[PDB]
This record gives sequence, C-alpha cells and structure tokens, in this order.
Amino acid sequence: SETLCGGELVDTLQFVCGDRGFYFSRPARRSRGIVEECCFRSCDLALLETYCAT
Amino acid sequence: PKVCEEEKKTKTIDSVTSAQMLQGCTIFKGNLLINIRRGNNIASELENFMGLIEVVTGYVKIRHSHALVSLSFLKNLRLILGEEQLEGNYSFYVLDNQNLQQLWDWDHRNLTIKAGKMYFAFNPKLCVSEIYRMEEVTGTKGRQSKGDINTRNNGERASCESDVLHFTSTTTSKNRIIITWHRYRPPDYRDLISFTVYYKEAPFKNVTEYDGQSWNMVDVDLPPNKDVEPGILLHGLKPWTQYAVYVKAVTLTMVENDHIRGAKSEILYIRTNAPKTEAEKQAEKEEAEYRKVFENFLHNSIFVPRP
Amino acid sequence: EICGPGIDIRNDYQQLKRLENCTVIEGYLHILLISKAEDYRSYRFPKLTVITEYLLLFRVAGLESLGDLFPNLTVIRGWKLFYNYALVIFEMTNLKDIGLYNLRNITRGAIRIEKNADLCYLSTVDWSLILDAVSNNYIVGNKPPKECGDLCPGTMCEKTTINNEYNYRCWTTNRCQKMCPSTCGKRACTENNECCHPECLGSCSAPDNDTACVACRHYYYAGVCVPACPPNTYRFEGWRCVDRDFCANILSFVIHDGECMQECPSGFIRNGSQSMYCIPPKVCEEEKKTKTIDSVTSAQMLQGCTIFKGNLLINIRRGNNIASELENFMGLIEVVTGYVKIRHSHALVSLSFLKNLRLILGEEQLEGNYSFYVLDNQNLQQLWDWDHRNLTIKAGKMYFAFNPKLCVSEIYRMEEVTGTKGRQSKGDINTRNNGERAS
Ligand SMILES: *[C@@H]1O[C@H](CO)[C@@H](O)[C@H](O)[C@H]1NC(C)=O
Ligand SMILES: *[C@@H]1O[C@H](CO)[C@@H](O)[C@H](O)[C@H]1NC(C)=O
Ligand SMILES: *[C@@H]1O[C@H](CO)[C@@H](O)[C@H](O)[C@H]1NC(C)=O
Ligand SMILES: *[C@@H]1O[C@H](CO)[C@@H](O)[C@H](O)[C@H]1NC(C)=O
Repeated sequence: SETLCGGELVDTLQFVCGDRGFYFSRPARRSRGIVEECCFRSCDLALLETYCAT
Repeated sequence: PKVCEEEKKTKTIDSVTSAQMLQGCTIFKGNLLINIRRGNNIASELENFMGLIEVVTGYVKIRHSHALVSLSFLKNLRLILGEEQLEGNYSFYVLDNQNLQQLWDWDHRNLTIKAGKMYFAFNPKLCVSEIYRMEEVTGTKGRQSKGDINTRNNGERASCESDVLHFTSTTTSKNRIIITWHRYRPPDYRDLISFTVYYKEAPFKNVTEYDGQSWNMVDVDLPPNKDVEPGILLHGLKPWTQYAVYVKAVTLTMVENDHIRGAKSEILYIRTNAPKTEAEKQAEKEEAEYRKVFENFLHNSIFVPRP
Repeated sequence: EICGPGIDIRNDYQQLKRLENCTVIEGYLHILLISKAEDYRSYRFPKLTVITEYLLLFRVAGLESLGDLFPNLTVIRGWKLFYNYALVIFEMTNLKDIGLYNLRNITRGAIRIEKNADLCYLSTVDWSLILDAVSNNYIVGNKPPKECGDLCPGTMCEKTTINNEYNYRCWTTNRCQKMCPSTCGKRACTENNECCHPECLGSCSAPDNDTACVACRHYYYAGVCVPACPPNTYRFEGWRCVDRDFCANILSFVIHDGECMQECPSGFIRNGSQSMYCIPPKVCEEEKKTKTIDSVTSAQMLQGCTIFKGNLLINIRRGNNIASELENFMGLIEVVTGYVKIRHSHALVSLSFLKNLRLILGEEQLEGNYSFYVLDNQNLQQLWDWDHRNLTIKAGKMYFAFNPKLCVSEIYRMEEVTGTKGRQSKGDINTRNNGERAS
C-alpha cells in the first residue's frame, strides 16, 4: 500500500474492519484526520485496523 | 541574401502590420523591441513578414507580449551579435510575457548570443528547463547569474514535471486510428479530471506541441470498467497521411500544485494505411474540487480511532 | 422523548432502536456506514418530528427511500451545520426517492445531495417553499435527468414554477408535495388547508391554538410554542427555554444575557460555580498547528475566539453569503499570531469581515519569513477600508502574487498602515501579477 483517499479509503477500511464495524464517540482534542495519514503522508494497515470496533 | 537595415535603430513591433517593413529580409542591422500585447493568427503571418530574419546586430527585447506562446515564428534566426545592448549588458531580454510557453525548439534550432548576456523575469509558464538549455545551446552558459534567470516568478504556474503515458496499444485503419495508454493515476486519483489527446498531420518528424495557438484536441476519461486500459478512436484521418498524436492528462490544481505533476506522452508518429465548452472547462474543475474537499472533510469527521 | 445528545448510528440497523422514544433530537443525527443491507421496514419511526442540527446519511446500504424511515419529519432546524449543510445525503448506494413527504421547512443552511447514483425525484421538489438561500443547494451528481422517470399524482399535485419550470411538484410516486395557500401569508397550514397559528412551523394539529403546533417557529416552552423566552427562564441551545436549575443540572453551563451558554463570552468571567449570571481574551489555539478555513463550520470553532494564537489559512472556494456569516465567527478576532495565508479563496471580494483584526504577530512565519501571504485569489478586489485601520505586522514580511483584481496601490497603501516598509523585496510585491484584470 501507499496512499488512499477516496472510495478506496472507505472500501479498505470496510475490508479490514469487516463485521466488527467502525468505532465512534464524539471528541469533547484531535491529532490529525485519517486523510492526513493515509492520503497525504503514508497509510498503514496496522492503523486502519484501529478505527474498527473491537 | 537581402539586408534589412532601417532608419530606426530600435524597430519596435506592436502588430503584424508593423512588421511589414521587414517582409522579405534577413539581417536586421539594428535592435528589436517586441511589444505584441494582443492579436490572433499573428504567428502564421510574422513567419512571413519576419520568419526569414537571420541575424540581429544588437539586442532583442520582448516585453508584455502576452499574445504569443512561442518565439518559433523567428524560424530562421541563427545569430545575435549584441553589437548594441541594454543597460546591464543584456542583449536578450524577455519580460512579463504572461503566456510564453517555450522558446525556439532546442531539438534542431541552433543559435548563438555572441556579445552579451540575457535576462528573464515574470514569464510564468516559461519554465527553466526551456532556458537552461538555452544557456547551454546558445553560447552563453557562463555569462549571467541566476538572479538574471530567476527561479521564483518565472515558470511558477507551469506544470513542468512529466510522468509519461506509455502507449499500450495502437491500431491503424483505412480511415481511422485507435490508440490506448496505461492506467495512469496520480497519487490521489480524484485529481485526474480526464485525459486530452492532441493530433495533427505531421509529414515530417520535427513537429512540437507548441505550434501556433493548430493542434486538434479530443478528450477522454478513465473508463468505468476501471480494470480496462484508457483508449480512443479517431475518425478524422485520411489515406496514407502521417499524423503526430500525443496525450496530456488534465488535472486539478491545489496547494498540491507543487505535487500535482500532470503527465505527458512522447509524440508518437503514425500513418494510416494506404466539442467542449470553455465554461465547463473550469466549471467541472470547480465541481470536482468542491466535491473532493467535502469528501475529505466527511472522512475526517466520520472516523475516530478506537481505544 | 427529547433525545440527546446528538446521535451517531453506524455499523448495523439494530442501533436504530435507540430512536424508539425520540420525538425531538436535540443535536445531529448520523445514519451511516450500514454496509449490511440486512433489514428493511420493520424499522419505522412515527415519532421523529424535529432535528435541531443537521441530518447526515452516508453509505447506508439497502435503504430504498428515506420516507419509509422518517415520516412526520416536519422540520430540520440546522442550528449547527455540517459544512454549510443542514441535510447531507451522500453516496447512498440504493436510495431511490428522497421521501420525507411531510418535510415542510429547513431553517438554517443548504442541503447537499450527490453521488446518489439511483436517486430521483430531486427535480420535482420546489425547494423555494422549503428553503431560502436555495442558491446554495448542490444536487449535482445524482441520477442523470433523462433516466430519472419522475411522474406522480395527476401526471392532483399542485403545479408550481421555479426557474420558469412550471410543473407539478412531488416527493414520490405515491404522494405530493403540498404547501400553504397564500391566505396564510407567511404562516403554516394544516392538511385540508386550515391555516395554522402564527407561532407554528411545518404544520399544526389544529388552527391557531397554542397547544396545536407540532413544531415551533422560535422557542418551545412547557408544551406550547411561543415567540420569545419567558421571564425567569433562559434559552437553551437552538429551540427551547429552560429553568435555571435545569441549566445548572446538566453535566458532561452559565446564564449570560438570558442564554444558558456553554461558556461566558470574551471579556466576561464566570463568578465561581454560578449559573444564574456571569459578569464582565478567549485565547484559542491548536488542534492542528494551523487552522484552515474552507467552510462556515471551520469558522464555528472560532466563534468565541478573539485572540487566535495559531496560524491561519483561508481557502474559501464558494458560497453565496458566507462573506457575511464569517463576520460573526471571525469578525471578533483581534490578534492572529503565526502567519496569515490566503489562497484559492475565489469566493472573497474582500477581507472586511475580519472587522476587528489589529495584529499579525509573525510568530511562525512561512518559508521565506512571510508573515502575511496572499496567493492565487481570484476577486479580492479590496483588502480593507484602510482610511481608519491599524494592522501592524510586528515581524516578518508581506507577500502578494496572483491577485488579478487587487490594485497595487492598495498593497503599497498597506505600508502606510502596517509597517513592512524596510522589510520587503520587489520579488514579493510585484507590479505584474496584481490587478491586470482590474477595473
Ligand atoms: C519540419 O520539416 C519540414 C521539411 O524540412 C519543414 O517544412 C518544416 O518547417 C520543419 N519544421 C516544422 C516545425 O514543421
Ligand atoms: C423508551 O422508553 C421506555 C419507558 O421509559 C423504556 O423502557 C425504553 O427502554 C426506552 N427505549 C429507548 C430506546 O430509549
Ligand atoms: C422557514 O422558517 C423560517 C422561520 O419560521 C422562515 O424565516 C422561512 O422563511 C421559512 N421557509 C422559507 C422557505 O422561507
Ligand atoms: C527567517 O526565518 C528563519 C527561521 O524560520 C530565521 O532563522 C531567519 O533568521 C529568518 N530570516 C531570514 C532567513 O532572512
């Protein structure tokens, strides 16, 4: 992998999370958006797994 | 042989009809001050009225001449003497040309700038690869500083980086051609708005993209069967004629202008066997940017990392 | 039945059971990333009637119309917006018709509806009855129009004209869009066209009665809609007045100027634990090092700031009235440190909305030491009413290029207002790229 931004990003997040699904709880404070990791700088499938619920 | 000496030293040139005095001549025993702010068709006619000028016994100055994308209308010019020269000893000078894309075609146009140096400023599309090759080719490499050929304002706008679009397949026909190129995508595919393909008749393999503006432009997008290779059919062809064809990717511009390279093919020369609107030009660029930024904001907002 | 805080629903349709009791959502609603397409109209919610912030839907698979799920959704107030939008419907892979057949006003903000590859019946809605500033609505990427196949009652729905398209208007194949007769003037109306109370929104249970309003035009209190907040009570966010003791009892607020605020404005201080009053420099700062301003939501983070001790990037592509709204969120900023940068901000004709700005401290310059830097902006015909400003850039230097409408006299006039005199080069403030298309 290198960088992902559009439909590719949500599709590979769904693929890696699968049925466990996504985490959410509104902050409030933030580090940086998922795009500033996986699109602009460098993506990692070890990080995409951390937006999943588990 | 025919000389072009004139009662003015500085033959300013504001129009095609101002060059008339030069029509059919070679050696201009003076200096020039080109100031062609606006016009059209001019290159096809200056190449008649002054496309034989071969030697200039002085400086050349080129100022505010936004009307022309290239100097290649000086088809024949082999030599600048600089026997008369500007303050700061500039004997070639190119200033504030809002749209100057290239100088002469350094693949076969030789030249020399004998007795002086040169200055470039504010020409925003004339990127340095076109002019360092002039320092190399026109006998002037060591004569001037890189404040004279400044890095910052000159060439800022132009996309002078060049990923290459390899032609994956080609198909001649009795009256048609079909060509294909690989699945090029920038680092973030939404930057790619479409491809544009340029084609023209080119009986001799010396042609360049910056002909007078002469090319015919056609557009095609990345296919919806995203696995398949891009490609196009062109029907505007004729028997046995040879065409140049080349493809240029049309891409967004952003703060990533330093990184949205765009792409260009090499020119491929192929012989047959024996419209847009200028508003949607920009409006779909806006539409794709104003979509892309919202989709980024949406992904930044929706996702938050687990414990 | 007032649910809260704002609800986010994701992963599986089983989360939607958390709406069973909601008549009002005092917050946003998200319904997104339901990949599974697992179920259908076992889930339906008669109760849901008002959403005080935006509604967001995204990538909800298997939903075929939104009016199976949310009938009776008479009003979306939009008290906070997503980007500029009180409703968003994005890449809804199967959404056929927008539904919402009983929706009758959207108070704040636009709507964005796009990439919904199968969505139709976006033509047949007369948004001018439901929304104003409809110039902002962005409905571009949906199903192409010839494929849309939009037909409905009569084609018994009233004809209407917008953009000279005089035609029937409707939400779905089954049911019309219907709107009040001008007998009501501004006011709402029932089914069978009985005119509603003046302090009523969307619809009413019965004509002209305090208890009959299903949603309210200003503020709801004690089961009745009212025009204004009663004495000894205080506005909570958006849409209701509340007891002071309630205002003290919510926990993860202060009464100021009659509002139960989350925090007391700049120049005022909370006198201890107080909540019944607050008495006469919100130095707000980093999350990212900079802040970038694409949208009105980007500015909302500043609404209480007045010193912004972080770098600022302005980036505003397009919006029809945000040239004013940003006077609220940003106009109170008096000092910016770091740098100010402004690029591609083609929506701006001026900076005048930064009405209180006074210093650009130059704390964290751009590459090349630029503390103020203005590039590529189309329009931006004028910076400021210079004749009475002060704006000194304490350190670092100005830069200006590609401002096609900015006359350089306005930039050279900055050095009489600003400093930046012996601190520049003519590579920075060039006479060439500025104002060449000016008038
Ligand atoms: C290319 O070669 C032909 C024949 O020598 C000549 O007429 C033409 O001017 C040359 N250059 C271009 C740009 O066509
Ligand atoms: C709805 O209200 C009833 C009665 O208070 C309660 O038992 C039930 O759990 C509530 N459900 C939700 C989803 O709030
Ligand atoms: C929606 O309600 C507000 C407040 O009652 C009103 O100002 C607005 O005009 C209504 N809708 C339209 C389309 O005007
Ligand atoms: C510009 O900024 C750098 C640090 O960013 C500083 O060290 C330098 O003194 C400044 N002045 C220059 C480069 O002329």
